[PDB]
Amino acid sequence: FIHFSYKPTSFKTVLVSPGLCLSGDRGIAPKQGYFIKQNDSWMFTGSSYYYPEPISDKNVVFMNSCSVNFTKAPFIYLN
Amino acid sequence: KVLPPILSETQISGYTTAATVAAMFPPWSAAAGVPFSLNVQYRINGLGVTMDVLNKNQKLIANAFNKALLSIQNGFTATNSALAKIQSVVNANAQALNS
Amino acid sequence: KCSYVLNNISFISQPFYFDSYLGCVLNAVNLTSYSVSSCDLRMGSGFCIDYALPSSGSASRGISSPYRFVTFEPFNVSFVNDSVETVGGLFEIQIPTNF
Amino acid sequence: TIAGHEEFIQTSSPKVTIDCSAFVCSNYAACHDLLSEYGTFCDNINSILNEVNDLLDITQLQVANALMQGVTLSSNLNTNLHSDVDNIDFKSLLGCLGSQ
Amino acid sequence: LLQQLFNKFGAISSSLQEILSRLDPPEAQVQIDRLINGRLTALNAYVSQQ
Ligand SMILES: *[C@@H]1O[C@H](CO)[C@@H](O)[C@H](O)[C@H]1NC(C)=O
Ligand SMILES: *[C@@H]1O[C@H](CO)[C@@H](O)[C@H](O)[C@H]1NC(C)=O
Ligand SMILES: *[C@@H]1O[C@H](CO)[C@@H](O)[C@H](O)[C@H]1NC(C)=O
Ligand SMILES: *[C@@H]1O[C@H](CO)[C@@H](O)[C@H](O)[C@H]1NC(C)=O
Ligand SMILES: *[C@@H]1O[C@H](CO)[C@@H](O)[C@H](O)[C@H]1NC(C)=O
Repeated sequence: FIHFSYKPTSFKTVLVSPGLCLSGDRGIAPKQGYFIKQNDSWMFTGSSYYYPEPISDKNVVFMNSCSVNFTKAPFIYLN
Repeated sequence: KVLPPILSETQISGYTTAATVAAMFPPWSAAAGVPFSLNVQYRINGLGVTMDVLNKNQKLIANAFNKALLSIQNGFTATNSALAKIQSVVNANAQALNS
Repeated sequence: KCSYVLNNISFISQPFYFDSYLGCVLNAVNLTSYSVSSCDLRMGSGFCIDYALPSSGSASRGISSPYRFVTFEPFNVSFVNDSVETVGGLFEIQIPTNF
Repeated sequence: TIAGHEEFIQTSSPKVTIDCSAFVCSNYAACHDLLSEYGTFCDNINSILNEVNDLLDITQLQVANALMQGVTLSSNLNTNLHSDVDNIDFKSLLGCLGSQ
Repeated sequence: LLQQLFNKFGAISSSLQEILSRLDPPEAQVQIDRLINGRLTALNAYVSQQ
């Protein structure tokens, strides 16, 4: 059997958030990725490649509540 | 005679210590890249439990985890199944060597 | 013990001898601070025997043995120099930029 | 609530080695002479036992490889300081780890 | 397995040619029987290992 694998070669050190607390005390969590901060704006990136992209309903899972250590971000009512 | 294994027992204990500590701390290799309690939340939510109840009762979930670990630890007393399975291996080897 | 070996078993000349966890080793140097990830002569309980050929550049005027008694350690963990607590609410993690 | 229960799985056994000649003919030269005409029974016993022990060693290395495949740790980790995350205590499950 | 045809197993010789060309029919049976027993034991052990 010949197995092919994805191998990373270069790395970067990023500060990430595992969830966000929105207005109405709602929550979002990233769907196989992390929330990063670029130019004082929250953003999404995948976990196996560094590529910032806008937060939309494809990247997140919505929650009618918010966890006790999600990061408070009232600026976001984005796409 | 009985030969020693090629890896010692402190080595295997270090391997399981590494595998346990890889789920708690912030590379999170053995916990799908998310923190531990978030992994427990998503895993319970995949059974049909809503996110509101899990966001409310996080302290009770952590207390039940601590209680289950303590009940595991205080329970290796003479009627366990795992201790019987461990001692059957040693008894069988000693019986074969004496026979 | 090496006293039992050099007294009640052998009486022939042996310059290299030392006691170890596995027993008495002859014709080998004690080098258990050194580690080996792939060995061909595995002795048990985490140790191994390596073979070091003395070549032309390192002319051993004072003699040694070409056999070294080293530590067998076949598996490791990758390490990062990141932090284990939150740096102001966020976690410090390493993400690939090329593959 | 949350329930917990444990389970043992056996992955190894003791590694028995046998000196065939000392077992059969203890210290006597006439017995060793009579056993020398049986040829290759003792060598066959030793070779089968070496095969069994090699299988034991291979499975031990496979278990250890499964445990350690793909885990990346922090170099600043210390099980004296770090034994707790999110009010869950893991001190009874961690051994010693860290550079001290 | 082929090396078991050259053990004596307690007989005077491992070759049946050298037994049958040297002994009486009543005294060749005692020598042939030991070779038969040793070779059947070797075949039994081989079949168990397979
Ligand atoms: C062998 O070397 C180690 C360290 O290199 C040392 O701790 C140990 O005592 C030595 N053994 C003997 C018998 O001197
Ligand atoms: C860890 O083990 C691997 C096994 O191949 C080896 O290549 C590597 O050099 C080791 N690293 C350290 C720091 O011991
Ligand atoms: C790497 O770790 C050392 C201490 O172990 C620290 O002094 C140093 O600043 C770290 N380097 C980086 C780039 O974080
Ligand atoms: C990735 O690596 C390849 C070859 O190593 C290089 O040609 C390419 O420019 C790299 N890309 C980035 C984004 O670093
Ligand atoms: C939230 O963060 C605080 C800050 O250290 C910590 O003490 C607490 O255990 C965390 N709780 C959860 C549920 O993550």
